[PDB]
Amino acid sequence: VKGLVAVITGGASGLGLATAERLVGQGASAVLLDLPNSGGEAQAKKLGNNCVFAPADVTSEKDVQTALALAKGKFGRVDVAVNCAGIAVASKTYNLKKGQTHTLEDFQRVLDVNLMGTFNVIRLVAGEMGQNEPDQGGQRGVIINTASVAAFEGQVGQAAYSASKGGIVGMTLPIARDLAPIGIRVMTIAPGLFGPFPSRLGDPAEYAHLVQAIIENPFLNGEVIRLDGAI
Amino acid sequence: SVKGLVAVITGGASGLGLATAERLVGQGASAVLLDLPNSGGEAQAKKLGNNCVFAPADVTSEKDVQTALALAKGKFGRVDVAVNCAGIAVASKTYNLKKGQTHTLEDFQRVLDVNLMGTFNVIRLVAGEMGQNEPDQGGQRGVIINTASVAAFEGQVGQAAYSASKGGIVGMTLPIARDLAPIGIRVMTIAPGLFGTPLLTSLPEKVCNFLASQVPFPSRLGDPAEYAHLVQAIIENPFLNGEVIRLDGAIRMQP
Amino acid sequence: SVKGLVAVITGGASGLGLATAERLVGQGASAVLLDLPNSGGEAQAKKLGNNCVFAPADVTSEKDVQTALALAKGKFGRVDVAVNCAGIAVASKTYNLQTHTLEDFQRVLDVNLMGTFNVIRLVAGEMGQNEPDQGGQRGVIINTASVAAFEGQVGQAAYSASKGGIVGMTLPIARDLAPIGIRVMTIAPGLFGSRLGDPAEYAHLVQAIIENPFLNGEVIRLDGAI
Amino acid sequence: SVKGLVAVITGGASGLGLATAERLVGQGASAVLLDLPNSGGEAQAKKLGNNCVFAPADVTSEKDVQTALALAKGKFGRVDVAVNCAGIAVASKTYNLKKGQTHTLEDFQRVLDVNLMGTFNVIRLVAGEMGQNEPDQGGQRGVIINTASVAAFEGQVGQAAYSASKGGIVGMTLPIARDLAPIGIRVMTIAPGLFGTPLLTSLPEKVCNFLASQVPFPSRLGDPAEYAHLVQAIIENPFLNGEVIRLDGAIRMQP
Amino acid sequence: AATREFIEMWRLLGREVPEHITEEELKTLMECVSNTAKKKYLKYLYTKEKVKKARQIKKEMKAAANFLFLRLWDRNMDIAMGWKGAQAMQFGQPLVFDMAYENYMKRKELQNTVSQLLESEGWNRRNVDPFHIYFCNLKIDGALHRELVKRYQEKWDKLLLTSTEKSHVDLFPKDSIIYLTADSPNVMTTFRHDKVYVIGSFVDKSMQPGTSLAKAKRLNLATECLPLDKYLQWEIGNKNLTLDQMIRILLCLKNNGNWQEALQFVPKRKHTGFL
Amino acid sequence: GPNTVYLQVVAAGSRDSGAALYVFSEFNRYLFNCGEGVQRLMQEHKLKVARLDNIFLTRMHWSNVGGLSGMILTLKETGLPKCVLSGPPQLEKYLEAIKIFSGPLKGIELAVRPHSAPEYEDETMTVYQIPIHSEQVRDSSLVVAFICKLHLKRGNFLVLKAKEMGLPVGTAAIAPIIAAVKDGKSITHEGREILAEELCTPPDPGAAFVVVECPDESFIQPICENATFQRYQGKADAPVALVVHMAPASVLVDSRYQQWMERFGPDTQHLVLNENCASVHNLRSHKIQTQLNLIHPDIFPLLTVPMVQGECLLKYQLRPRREWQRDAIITCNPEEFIVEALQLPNFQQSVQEYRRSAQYPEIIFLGTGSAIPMKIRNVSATLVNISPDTSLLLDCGEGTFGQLCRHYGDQVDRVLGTLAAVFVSHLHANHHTGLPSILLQRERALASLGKPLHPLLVVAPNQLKAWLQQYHNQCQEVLHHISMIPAKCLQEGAEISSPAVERLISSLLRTCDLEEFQTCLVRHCKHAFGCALVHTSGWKVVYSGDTMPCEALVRMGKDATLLIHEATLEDGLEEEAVEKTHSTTSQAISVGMRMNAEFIMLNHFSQRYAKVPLFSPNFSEKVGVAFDHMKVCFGDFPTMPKLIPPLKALFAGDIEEMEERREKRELRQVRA
RNA sequence: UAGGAUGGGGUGUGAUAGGUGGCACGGAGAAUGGAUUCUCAGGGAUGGGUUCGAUUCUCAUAGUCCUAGGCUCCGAGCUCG
Ligand SMILES: Nc1ncnc2c1ncn2[C@@H]1O[C@H](CSCC[C@H](N)C(=O)O)[C@@H](O)[C@H]1O
Ligand SMILES: [Zn+2]
Ligand SMILES: [Zn+2]
Repeated sequence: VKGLVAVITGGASGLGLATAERLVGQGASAVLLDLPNSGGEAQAKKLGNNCVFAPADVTSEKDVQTALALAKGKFGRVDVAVNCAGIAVASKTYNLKKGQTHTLEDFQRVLDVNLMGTFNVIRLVAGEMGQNEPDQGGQRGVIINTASVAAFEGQVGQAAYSASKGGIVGMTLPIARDLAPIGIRVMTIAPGLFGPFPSRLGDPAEYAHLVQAIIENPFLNGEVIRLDGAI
Repeated sequence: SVKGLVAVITGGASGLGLATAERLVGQGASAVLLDLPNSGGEAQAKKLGNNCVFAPADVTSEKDVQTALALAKGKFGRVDVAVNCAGIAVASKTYNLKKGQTHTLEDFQRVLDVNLMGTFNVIRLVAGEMGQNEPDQGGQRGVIINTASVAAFEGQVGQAAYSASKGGIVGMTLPIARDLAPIGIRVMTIAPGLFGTPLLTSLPEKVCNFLASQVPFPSRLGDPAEYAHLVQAIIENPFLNGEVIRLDGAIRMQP
Repeated sequence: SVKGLVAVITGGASGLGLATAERLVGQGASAVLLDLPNSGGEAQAKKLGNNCVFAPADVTSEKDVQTALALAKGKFGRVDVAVNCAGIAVASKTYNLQTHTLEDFQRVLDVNLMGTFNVIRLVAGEMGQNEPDQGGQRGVIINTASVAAFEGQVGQAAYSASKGGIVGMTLPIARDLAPIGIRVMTIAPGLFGSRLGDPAEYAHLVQAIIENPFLNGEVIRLDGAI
Repeated sequence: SVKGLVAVITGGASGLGLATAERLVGQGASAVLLDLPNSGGEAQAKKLGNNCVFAPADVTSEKDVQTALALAKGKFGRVDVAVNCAGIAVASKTYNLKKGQTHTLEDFQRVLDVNLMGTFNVIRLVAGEMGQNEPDQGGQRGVIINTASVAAFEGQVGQAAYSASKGGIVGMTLPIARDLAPIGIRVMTIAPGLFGTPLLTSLPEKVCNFLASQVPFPSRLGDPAEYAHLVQAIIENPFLNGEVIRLDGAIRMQP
Repeated sequence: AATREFIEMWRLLGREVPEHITEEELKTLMECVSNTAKKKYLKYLYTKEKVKKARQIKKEMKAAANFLFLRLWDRNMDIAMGWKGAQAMQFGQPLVFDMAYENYMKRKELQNTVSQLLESEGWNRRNVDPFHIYFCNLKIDGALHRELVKRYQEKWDKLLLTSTEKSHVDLFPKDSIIYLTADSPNVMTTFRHDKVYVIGSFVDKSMQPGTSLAKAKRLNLATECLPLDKYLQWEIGNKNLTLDQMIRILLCLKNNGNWQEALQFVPKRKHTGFL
Repeated sequence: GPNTVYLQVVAAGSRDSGAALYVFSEFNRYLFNCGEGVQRLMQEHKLKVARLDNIFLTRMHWSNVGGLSGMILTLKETGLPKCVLSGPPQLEKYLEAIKIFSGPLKGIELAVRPHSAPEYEDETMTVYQIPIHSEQVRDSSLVVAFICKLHLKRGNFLVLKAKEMGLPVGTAAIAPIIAAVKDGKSITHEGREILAEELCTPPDPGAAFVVVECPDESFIQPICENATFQRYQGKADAPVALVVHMAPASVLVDSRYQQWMERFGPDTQHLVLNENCASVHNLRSHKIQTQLNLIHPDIFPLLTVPMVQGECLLKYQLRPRREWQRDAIITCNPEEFIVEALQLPNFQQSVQEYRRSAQYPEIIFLGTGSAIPMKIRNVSATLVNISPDTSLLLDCGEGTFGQLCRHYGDQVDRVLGTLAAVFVSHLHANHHTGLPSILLQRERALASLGKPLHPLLVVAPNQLKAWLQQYHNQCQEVLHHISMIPAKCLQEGAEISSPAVERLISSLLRTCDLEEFQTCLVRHCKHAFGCALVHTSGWKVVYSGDTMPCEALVRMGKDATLLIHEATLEDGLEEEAVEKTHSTTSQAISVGMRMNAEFIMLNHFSQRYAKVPLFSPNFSEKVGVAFDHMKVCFGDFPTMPKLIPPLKALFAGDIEEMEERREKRELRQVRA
């Protein structure tokens, strides 16, 4: 991963930040794409001159486009994109014992940040990735998405969250088929309880390790991997 | 049996919704056709007799569906079944390097709005209406049936927005079924394959024959009456809950 | 509807198989109870009247199944539906810090999985001789593969392995038999005897699967969302 | 890292088992090739050098596998990783109305015994050896990796026995993960699909070329070194457990 | 260039000859001892130019004038037929095209044979249950192999059929082989799924009869002929049917069709109707 | 006018075939000889007779008009409405004589163009008949020679230089322009006039060819003194391209004749079909005899100034490039024939097996084929060699002498000297037409051998008297060579008509050394006779002829040593045989056990039959079969049954071919 | 064995002793609201030949369909010439 340039959506914290810290340590170059008011600027200072913070609202085409133009200015190319930004909401669809209905605005906001924002990033960075000169394996880039196991078995009150992550799960295969003739691999990670066995909470570093493994391995494509310790 | 049931059918003016209404009314049920005001459902409601009523309501909007449900409760006093068949399809590649076109965002948003958000908007309000019902012998108060697609599991090229919406419906089918299970409302999902709905009959005969031949068995496009049959079977069977049934003749979609 | 159809039900002397026979015979079909000689199935066959008959056979052997299918073809001249309800289970853990015994794994595997394939391959020989109806169908084959194939519990390794194999092999067999006109379907019965599933609801679902012409190559979880 | 780990690799005389032995021995892991005496296992072990050993054993027989594990314990004193790459296939249709032929029961039972029963036999006997290790930091005691080709999900025509055995392995993957969790052994499964394994050699080379071209990306057969890379990634990563990972470049099987 | 001047002349004479000629087709032109053969070859080129230009003209004339799927182009159908072919190559019933007839065939016949093989394979791919096509006795450096690779271009390496230099007797049990020929004394009563049928890829416009029968009788293979007359009235027409008609008949019988359905692919100009 | 015209030599003048040409043209077809065996030769070499408009006969002689009856029957069967004959005016009387033993002009129309008639021209040829009278109404010193002049061919149109003056090219508007210039008319004033050679090839006046027959030295001077020949010979007007000479070699070597050909110019060719040709005419006949000889050598013996010697199938094109053409020359190679027999699936082992298993009178079967001549079997004939000095001919079909000459080669002259009598049993077009050929060749053989010229003895029905009487009176002197005995006088119940008849029949018994001669009436037609001969040695031979199983024949021929019976048809069609008055195999076979013959022989096979009849299991050790050119001795009777397997193997294909044809006829019946 | 009828090698059909016109459908390869562009196959049985130009004009070979039969010459009137 030496010399490679990555754009990491949601890189100011969580799985995105852990991926940027590990990959840059391994000698890669990372672009942190996150909201302007996030504290990711301190992180981009911490990682040194190989890292750059690009302020962008993922739901807006213009903000992401200018962030990508910043990436083109700093490094000239994009090789990896990791989608991690998101929020969660717990609320039952309907509760007869209290007469309460899930509000539509909360559902729309979760869908906005999680599912459509991910596609917006994919569709724009694929335009950026298409400018790369093919790898000796024919590869132009790698796109990695995060769709927690809630897409498969959600808990009570996660309907909107499970809907968004199931959307990303359904979206993985058609995008991989879309970008296959361009040479971009699309992969999905299904994280669980990240901060039977292992019984502790997951460590974001194991997610970063899996991201590096997916980047390195040329044959992983169009698949969802549950990294959940079998719970 | 379905004798005496009152059904609310979204997208009931055509396709699977219309075939479901035709079957249930023919079998002795009552139906409410839920579709856009400018549609052709008014003729269908006249066709089905005084057991059926047309309710002009756009499923993306709360106020339309609430007005339609108030009409339904005024006319028949109860809601026993809900069938979700409304939806739209859009095909467009995410990005095409040869010519440089990119998937426009508004087509993605309006697909999510009609398919995924419209479905949840209907489910939560209908579940609100069924929650007032006296539970049937066995604790059941009602049944809600959704319409996913095989595109929710193996999307083809250019169905990113459509597959995203149907995959969201598949993903969210289980947590809602767990939410309303204590209340006694059953939630089920049918994943039809290639069906001779107006979405597919408008295609030329050559591609129609190609799509029909792709099904292993029976090698034909699905007949909407068979979808209505499975809907009735789900209504009668007390133990189908929180499951996705592929009604596709064992077909698998080639990329 | 199912009136006039002839169904062969393995494990028909009790449980889900018997409840399926009771439903189909009540609906006017004909049923053959294929089960072990000591199961007491002859009493059940006597109860359901002259439309039903019991054929003693051990499903893990080719000869007994062949003799039973010969008896059914003599009695009714036709086979239209096959339901595989026979099976056994064990609850021994793979390793217990004791090791799982091999004989129990072989026995449950061959009774569940091997018996099912032996029945499928012979009934398809019988089913292949029917004339296709107006829809082109020659027969329907229905299998049981408990939800342990998906969320097997502790100690159900052998049982979950057998049901997972049935789930995995449902689609390739459906693809094999598709040009013959035989539909193949799978049901995944959950906790059967917020209450346990009543076998009459399984029999109802089996009837629904028989009637609906377009269900093929699919696994249906009849589990009440557990 | 895998430095210092001892791995037992079934089917290690060729294909994926040999690729895995090559990678781990190259990374400094000691390996034991467990394969039938008819194969050239001792030649590969002599080629790989002092960190490789050939153990003649038949996986369907309890005493041979027990002898092989005793040999491994005597040579290296422990087992930290186990990889199940042994397997055989048959191409025969369940029933063939045109030809009037039926799948033999001996062929199905032989394939089932080698693929499915042999895998469980190895898991259950190795676990008795792994149960003696003092736990690694973090509660892990050992790792078990299985091989269940993509036929377990979308098996092709004439692949019923093989698909049934791999479907069983897929089905029982999670139950074993629940069984061994209290003693700290992880069980994982790889779905390699079209690889450099000789199983993709009995078919005519034109079928192999078509199948390689049909992979979305990269449009080629898998390289066993990529399987070994994924095996190392699974060994290193503590949180992958009881899950099936499809390694096929996103290809989906048509009949 | 001597002959280029010669063609300019005949063109100056106003004969049916083409506007231009390429080098390789000129070197083909000198491959004809009889002046009549040169005439017929040249008229073939002239008429090719004639229709090519006429169609370009009509092409220029017409120029003056919530979907679920993107247009399902020709490639997607081709890939689906590819998957069906790849299954047929493993479990399908063998069908043999028996080469080695390259010696007996004039250039015109060899070209037409290649065209018929192309069409026959095309009809085979689209069918619901294809045969496993074998090309046996197919010389690597022979005339046919070079024409097939020319006609298919880079498709040739990707066709889902078995091409071999061996003979069919080296691949199959000799009891199960049946050489189809119209001259056979045995009449085909029913299509048998356990047998292997051999079709001679041989086009001679009915002009050297008995070649297939001679090859069959030289060996100990079984032989059969189609029951054309028994189940179909006849009139003025050869009984050796084209390769694509042969394959579409066998594909019809293979799918459990009856004779009165299979013989629909016989050209209607050859027979009045069924008995 | 036609664009191509060429000649072809059907027969090259060999003693067993005579000589004949064949003029080919696109619009008409012509022939110039109709002798014995010409019909068989033309059928063998695939020479179509469909559009044979005219037949030219160069001389009234049985060696030149021998096969005329066979052709007449063939043309009637072809469906031709009219055929025109040309030659001596006596043909009309000849045509009258033909109807006695046939029908009178049934269906088809016959016309005669004598030499005195005005010349006849066609769209392709103008024909002049030149009468020539020898030195020193029947006329025995007339020979007609033909001079055929072709039509003028318009020259080619020069298009390459036609554009120089600007004439249109590639449109129908030039069609009237080309027609005018090709007819010698100048094209009109298209800005200026263009005439004849300025755009058109000069015309070709036509190349003529002459056919000349000079049977003897007496005709040399009349040919030289003829004025009409000098009209074409001595001039430059279209010098006759080729002159075909049909004359004995002794005539050509004459100095006066030799100078006559040379005066035609240096470019003129000369074709000669004389008696010196060495070429095989019947390839299939040679093949079969060579093939069968591998089985038994004794039973199947082997057969036997610029100028251009004629050959079979030799051609000469006339309109195109005037060149000689050696492309259809017959090629005889015994090695290939024996190779084909050995490569047969079952032929080779059987003949080895046959050989490891193991004189007068001797019977030679010259002819066994029925009504019409076919490719392999000629018409009926049978030679009997009673003693080394005497022989008896049992039936004389058309071209019998040709088959006899091929079988015996140079020994033919000696055999005819031993020829004592000829037997005619029923007046069919395939049982008697070959008699006149035998008499002339017998006279020639007697002259060469120096034997005295004693008349031959012929025993035949009285109706044959009228046919020969008219032919002798009108066409050619024959009767001074024969002393004819009515067949009725040799009956069992006959009575002495005249003392003169008794002297001849008594003479026949002494000459042929027979002990007694008898005849009987079989039931085939009016005045159809059998025969029976008993020798002093004690052996008896009975000849049936065309018949059906009869009772009078059975009583007379009891305990015969050898019986020859008709076997036209098989067991399948006994009703047709009765309708056509012929016997089937089982009917003949049943007759043999009842007649209690030592051996049984069959002949008169039908035209349906190609090589062999069906060998039913009823075929015992006494019943045999006959083929052309086979030798049968009394000692070969035990051998004959052993030959059945090899003959089946050698004729595997044809017997296979006959069965398919019978099947096809049944199929058409079934599909009706 | 003979005579005729005729042969569109992807399928239906025309311009019919010579100039004119072919039309509609189908197939192979490589790329994009069911259409488009390029490319491949375009010998009206096979092989010779003629004409300024041949599908139609002629021959040879092969396939295919239909069809293939028999005595009066004159008066005595079973025999006579
Ligand atoms: N009517 C028919 N009956 C049986 N086989 C036939 C047939 N028509 C064509 N075929 C088969 O398809 C091929 C092409 S037809 C060519 C016939 C062959 N070359 C010959 O000269 O006679 C042949 O090899 C033949 O085996
Ligand atoms: Zn006669
Ligand atoms: Zn006769």
